[PDB]
Amino acid sequence: EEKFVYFSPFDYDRTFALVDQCLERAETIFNEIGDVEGAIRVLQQRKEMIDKK
Amino acid sequence: YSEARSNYDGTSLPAWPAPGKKPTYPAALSELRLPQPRMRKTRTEWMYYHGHGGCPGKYGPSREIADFEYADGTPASISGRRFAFKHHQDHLLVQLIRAAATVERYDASGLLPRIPGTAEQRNWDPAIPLFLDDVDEQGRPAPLRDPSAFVSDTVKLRDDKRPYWSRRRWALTDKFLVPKSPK
Amino acid sequence: PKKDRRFRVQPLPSLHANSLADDTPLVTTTRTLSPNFRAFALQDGGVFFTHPSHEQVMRVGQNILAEETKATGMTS
Amino acid sequence: VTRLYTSYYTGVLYPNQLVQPKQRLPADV
Amino acid sequence: PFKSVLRRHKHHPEGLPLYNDMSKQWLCREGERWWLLDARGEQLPRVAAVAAQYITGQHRPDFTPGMITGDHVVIVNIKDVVMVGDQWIRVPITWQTAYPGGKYRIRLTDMYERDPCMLMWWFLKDEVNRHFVRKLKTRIAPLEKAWLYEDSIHPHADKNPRPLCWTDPEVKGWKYRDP
Amino acid sequence: RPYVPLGEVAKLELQGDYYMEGGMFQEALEHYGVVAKAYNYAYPENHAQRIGIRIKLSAAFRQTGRLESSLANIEEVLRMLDASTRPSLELICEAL
Amino acid sequence: ANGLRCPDALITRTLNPLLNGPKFAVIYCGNHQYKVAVGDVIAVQRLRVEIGSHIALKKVLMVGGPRFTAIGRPLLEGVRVTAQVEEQKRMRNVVSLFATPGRRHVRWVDAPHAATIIRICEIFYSPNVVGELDKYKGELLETFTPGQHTNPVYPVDDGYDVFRKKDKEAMENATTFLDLL
Amino acid sequence: RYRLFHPRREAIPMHMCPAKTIFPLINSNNLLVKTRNSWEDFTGRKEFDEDHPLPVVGSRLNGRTTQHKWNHWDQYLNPQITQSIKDLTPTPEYVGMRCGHNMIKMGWMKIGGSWKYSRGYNDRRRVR
Amino acid sequence: SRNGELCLKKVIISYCPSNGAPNTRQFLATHLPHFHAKYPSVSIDLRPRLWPEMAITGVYRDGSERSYNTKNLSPMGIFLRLNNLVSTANDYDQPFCASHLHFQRRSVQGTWNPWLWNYETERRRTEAPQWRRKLSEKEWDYYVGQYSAQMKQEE
Amino acid sequence: HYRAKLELDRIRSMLRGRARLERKVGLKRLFFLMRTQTRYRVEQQAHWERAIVRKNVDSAAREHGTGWQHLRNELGRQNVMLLPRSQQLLAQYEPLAFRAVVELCASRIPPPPPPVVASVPEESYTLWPPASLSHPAARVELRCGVERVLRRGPSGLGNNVNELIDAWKEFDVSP
Amino acid sequence: VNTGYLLFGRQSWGQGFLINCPLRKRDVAQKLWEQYKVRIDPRLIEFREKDRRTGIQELGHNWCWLYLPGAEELGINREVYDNKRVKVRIHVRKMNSMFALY
Amino acid sequence: ELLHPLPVRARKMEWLKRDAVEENEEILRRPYYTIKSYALPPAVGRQESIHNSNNIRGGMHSSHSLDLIMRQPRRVKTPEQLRALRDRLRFIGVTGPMPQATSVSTKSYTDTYGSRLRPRYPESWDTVPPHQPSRELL
Amino acid sequence: AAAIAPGPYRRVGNIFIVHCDDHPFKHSWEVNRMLRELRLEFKGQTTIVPDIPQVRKRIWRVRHIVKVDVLDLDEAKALIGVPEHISFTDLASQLPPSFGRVKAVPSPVIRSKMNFMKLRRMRLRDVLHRDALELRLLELKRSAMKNAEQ
Ligand SMILES: [Mg+2]
Repeated sequence: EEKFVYFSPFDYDRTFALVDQCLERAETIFNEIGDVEGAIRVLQQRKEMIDKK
Repeated sequence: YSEARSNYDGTSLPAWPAPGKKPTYPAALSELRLPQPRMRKTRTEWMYYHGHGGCPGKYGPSREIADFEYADGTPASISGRRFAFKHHQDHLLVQLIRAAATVERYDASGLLPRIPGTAEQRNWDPAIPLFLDDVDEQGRPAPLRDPSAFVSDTVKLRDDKRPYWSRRRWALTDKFLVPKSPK
Repeated sequence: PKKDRRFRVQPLPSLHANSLADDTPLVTTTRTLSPNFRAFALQDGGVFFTHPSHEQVMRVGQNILAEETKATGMTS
Repeated sequence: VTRLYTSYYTGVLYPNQLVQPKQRLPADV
Repeated sequence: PFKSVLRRHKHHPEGLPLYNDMSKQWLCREGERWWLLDARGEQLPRVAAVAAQYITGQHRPDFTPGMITGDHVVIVNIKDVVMVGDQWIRVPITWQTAYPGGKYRIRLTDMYERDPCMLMWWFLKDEVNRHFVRKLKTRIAPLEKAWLYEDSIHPHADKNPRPLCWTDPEVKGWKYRDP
Repeated sequence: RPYVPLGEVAKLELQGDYYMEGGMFQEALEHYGVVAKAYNYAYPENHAQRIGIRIKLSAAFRQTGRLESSLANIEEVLRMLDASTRPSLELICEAL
Repeated sequence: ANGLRCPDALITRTLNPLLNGPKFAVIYCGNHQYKVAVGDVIAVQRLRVEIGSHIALKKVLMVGGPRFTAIGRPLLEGVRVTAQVEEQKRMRNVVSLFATPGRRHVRWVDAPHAATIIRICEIFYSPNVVGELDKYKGELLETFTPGQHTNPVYPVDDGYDVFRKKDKEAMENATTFLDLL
Repeated sequence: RYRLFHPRREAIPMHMCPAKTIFPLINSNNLLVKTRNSWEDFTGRKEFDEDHPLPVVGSRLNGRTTQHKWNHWDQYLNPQITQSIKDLTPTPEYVGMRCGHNMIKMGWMKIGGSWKYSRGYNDRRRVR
Repeated sequence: SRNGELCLKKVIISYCPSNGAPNTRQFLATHLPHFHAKYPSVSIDLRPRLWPEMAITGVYRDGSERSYNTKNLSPMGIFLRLNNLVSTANDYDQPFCASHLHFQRRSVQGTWNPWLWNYETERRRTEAPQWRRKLSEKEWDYYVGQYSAQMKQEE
Repeated sequence: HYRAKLELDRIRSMLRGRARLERKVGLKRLFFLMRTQTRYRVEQQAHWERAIVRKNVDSAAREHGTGWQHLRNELGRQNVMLLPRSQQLLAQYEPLAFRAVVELCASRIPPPPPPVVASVPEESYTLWPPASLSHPAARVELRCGVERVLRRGPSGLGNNVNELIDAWKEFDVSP
Repeated sequence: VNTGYLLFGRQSWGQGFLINCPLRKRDVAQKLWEQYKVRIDPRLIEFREKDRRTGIQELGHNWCWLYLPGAEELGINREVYDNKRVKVRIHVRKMNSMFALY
Repeated sequence: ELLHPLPVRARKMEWLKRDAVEENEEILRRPYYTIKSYALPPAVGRQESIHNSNNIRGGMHSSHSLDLIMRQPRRVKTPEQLRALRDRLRFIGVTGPMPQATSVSTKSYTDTYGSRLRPRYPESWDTVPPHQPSRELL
Repeated sequence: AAAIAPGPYRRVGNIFIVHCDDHPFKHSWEVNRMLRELRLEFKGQTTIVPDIPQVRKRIWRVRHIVKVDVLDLDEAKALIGVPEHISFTDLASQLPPSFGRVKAVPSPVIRSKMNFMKLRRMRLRDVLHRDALELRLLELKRSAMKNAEQ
């Protein structure tokens, strides 16, 4: 397990976690109001964030 | 400024009595079931008493309290050892809670026996009673209508000697015996 | 294995078993300057001792010396 | 042998334990 | 080398120094005080112990092993010193001369015949050597701070020896255990 | 800086968000109240831990039904992030 | 220093001048206890502190002046010991050398001992005293008077013991002054 | 005395840590559990303030570290930095030359080590 | 850092701008401005040269030089040896021992001298029933009572 | 085999003639010396030095008519926790304080009570709610916390507890 | 009880052949129950004169006496060696810390 | 070989080992459980009577405050009060649903701030939070 | 009142605090196996174990090493501030399994792969998070393109 050591990004930078659930909340609100383009924009930004990490 | 705590809350007993009354003192006797040795408490026992381990450097106030503040009151930081110590200190609690949980679901499931000790302890020790139900323990029932009377424990401290100060009792007390070392 | 050469503490008078009873400390110090050390009780549970200073104690020593040597005079 | 960690055990020194600085907003902005 | 090969010797006419009069780095006489030990009735070995510790400098709180600072003990009345039971008659003093015939086994009584003072000197030697053997200057230097006078007449009135008030805590008589 | 026993109030603060995380908000609110008075006194203008704890305090007000109080507090947090030299990139994110 | 405090006034005015002048403290730091003066410099085991910082020390075992001594049972409250971090450095190498006679393996282990070197600035003390404390009989003495000895002390000569060793007669009859007056 | 009589209740004093440590609010009614549940999961020291930064002083996991040689991932991303032949290191599974002795029945021994157990090794080396 | 003043004055950093061994150039790039902004008082002099000395060097305010070998050492390590340069006044190396914990010895009350506790003698808690004393009448009666008692039982 | 020739080659100056002149002889001397002192330091001097410390504290007690044998016990009893090294420092550099310790021991002054088991408040057992409020146990423990905040030194927070609890109402905008 | 011979083993330090934890009447009666399944009141046991003062305490062959109280009701005579007594035979063997107790 | 006798205090300590062992086995012969009522104090009947007569006369022991907790009446005196307290108790970190039919718009910490985000704790010596929340999910 | 207490009656067990006073390398491997089951390694270690019969079967065999103390569960509830209406079963149900040295696994290799799997579940947690996001984004784009074309 010394070769497989993994550290989750939701720990070592809290900024990423913050912006992540930030966008999750945003996306939920977009689902409730009925904005499709907005929701797609938000999930795209979130995906790009996570694989940037 | 400075910190003195014996407790997590910081509380204590009322360390000083009312003026003009008698103080309560700790028992100085080492805590032992047998009354006869009567032995004063060791320094180590006094440290066990006062809420340390045996040593000044464990479990007391001398660990839990930060070595230093800053001037403005900004406290210290968490050492690897501090965090490890907190883990140990919670390891004791987890241990205790799990043990208690096991006891509780054991007497929920009803596996706690009404007979004290295991079978190995039962056939080692003639203290634990025989738990026989419908018979008397010793043969058949005793009639309903003092061992020491015939048992002699009298320790003879000084061995009685042979009367050389009397001529007749010297030869009348003669022991006819030949010393033999084992071959 | 070698003989132990570390320094040994002197033997100390044996207790009469009175010490075993609680409220009786087994340190017996009742000495000349004893009454001057005044004990006060802090709120902490710690104590507070009031004592004469260094030069006061030594001045007392000097007075006792002079007072023992007033008779026969002072030797070198 | 296997450790039970029954007694007190100090942690290991390991690179995840580095003191990681906080990101700062730039000066001009 | 540091310590020289040409060394002060007993046959060498320069003679052997007295550490009381010597001035050396590890010898401090400034803060010493004089004691008076009356040996009437007290056991020889015990007196030897107490004297050894005043002499050595161990009775001080600031005592340091390499720094020899003693108090002068005037041990008075060696003649009245009490050795318990048969011991005067039974306790050996053994030394080995290097030559054919290496045994002198000599009773306390004989040493007491020759000099009473030598008995106290002997047990002082023992109680000092119990903590210091491996260096000669640490063995020999303390012993000269004993003044052994076998009765109540001593030259030392001028030092005003303070009576050393001591009671032996040990209840039982001394016991000779030497392998 | 003026002496405040920050160790004690910090302990108080983490007890605070244990209360908040534990699903009881009113009590986290009073806790943060105490500690925020402490930081308000101990630190200079627009310091990081000051605005930090009133971020937490806005969060506490918001959960208990004092919404407008939360709004006011968080806007004050914003205008304090405004006047800071170089604020933490984490704090501005958490704030907004 | 904020002065000593007690519900009794006489004891406060008595012990107020008692606390003035240089104070030494006994400090527990990293399992090492230190005698601490105002201008003293200590080397404590490594503290994680920026250089030139300003520090208060929490664990304080004992505090005393030329006049008073406050003995902490295990610790004291109210003590302000303010020091200043001066250096952080590794001190003179202790070289340990491990070699087994049977094996050809030699291990050279250097131990520079890391340390934080501390200069001290203030020692202030402000106790809260409850009352006068009788030490021969255990009690809190209710009324306090300075002039009378709390526990008076008596000489040992009965005449009963012939073999009691006589220390000089001026040592045995010596009465000691009243300090608090 | 080394035989001590006292309840072993004090070998583990609980005075210092109540359940308020592991259960943050237990005097209330919710049983939240905050346990720091290993010695491994320590994230690190971090500052209480901006005002009092944590000092920079190194350990042997810090102070003794060599310069970075380009591995195979860094030369895959950015071929710009493959500048010379030393960057051309082979498959990482290659450790180096055989640096020691495979001594039968005792481990891999060291060159310039204890040869006491080499009898079998020496005899095997020269060759129902 | 004594009385609000850093004891370090110069840091000598020599390096080769074109040749090889990038670590020092890394250090100049990413870790140096973080050091200079934190400790502004320390004059850092850079020495570009063809065959560079690969050691870092501090110069202190008593005229003391202190140096650390940086050859193929990571810039993290170099940064750390630098911060090790600042944190020392370079005055001494005392061992860490019990006698070296306190740099100078001081007594607030005073030092023990043989004569301060010398003139004290042992004392008694409660005052003595002196052997030679004039017996009161109750005392006469009690003691004569005792003597007559033991004489009576003996006879 | 590593014998550490290249470090110890620099030390020879501390050896006398035959060893400082010829290399191998000197290296054997230094290897021997350092291994010896290492061994000794780890297992023995620890005992020698604490023996010295015990001796000093004991004699310092002897001046006061008692000894180490009682003093140890009653520094244990009254929960003072002075290490013997510190007792030596007090005996040598502050005789009056050491004396004060000795007469704290010899007095009958009750030693401090054993540390208290942390106890449940009564208000934990009050059901909440009974039938925008705080659990009473929570506000009581809040009280207990604020008091210990006000307990450490003087501060600009004041000494009055109540309004310091109620301090959350000053950050509250009244609707 | 007399036919049976109760094996006993313990730890011995020092020079002559002594047990550093001497026997008493509560653990003689214990061995009886442990290997002979004989249940008696331990106060019926009496030691030898030499062993009353120190306990049993010596290595090797020791004997002790058990008082069997009631029989003249049963007319027990000449079919036993004596009507009130059994020689309880103990053998104490020294064993190391591995195999011994106490 | 072993030549000189064992000193007296050594075998004294060995005797102390013996009755330490015995002290253990007495504990082992105590029952597995104890039948207690609801309203009485937890220490009513107790095995320590002779232990209290022998060691406990006037001296204050280390277990004092705890014993003071024992020698007062139980604070939950009836089963109805027990279940009336116990039903009120809530479990925060529990797995699965939690009843909310009462008021919907009171949000817990999790459905506000998510499962991956803990609040920033002030981190210092005497306040030490759990580090690395992602570890504990086994 | 010279009468039996009115019941409902509760049954409260015990808890053994076990302390190791002797070196285990002095003793046989069976005694050592028993000490291992009591979770004691060295001299000076202290452990808390249940009062169930098996444990007594273990403590009986090592009693010349171990010294024991007993706490019934009311006393254990007292030793730690624990409200009495709260049992230990719920308290055990709250605390995480992920606690250090969680299981007794039979050999060190298995231990190693237990920790390894602990890390693997972390990686799969984050990967499944991201992949779930990709899934939902894919569905939003699908519904968007379908609603846009139609
Ligand atoms: Mg050591």
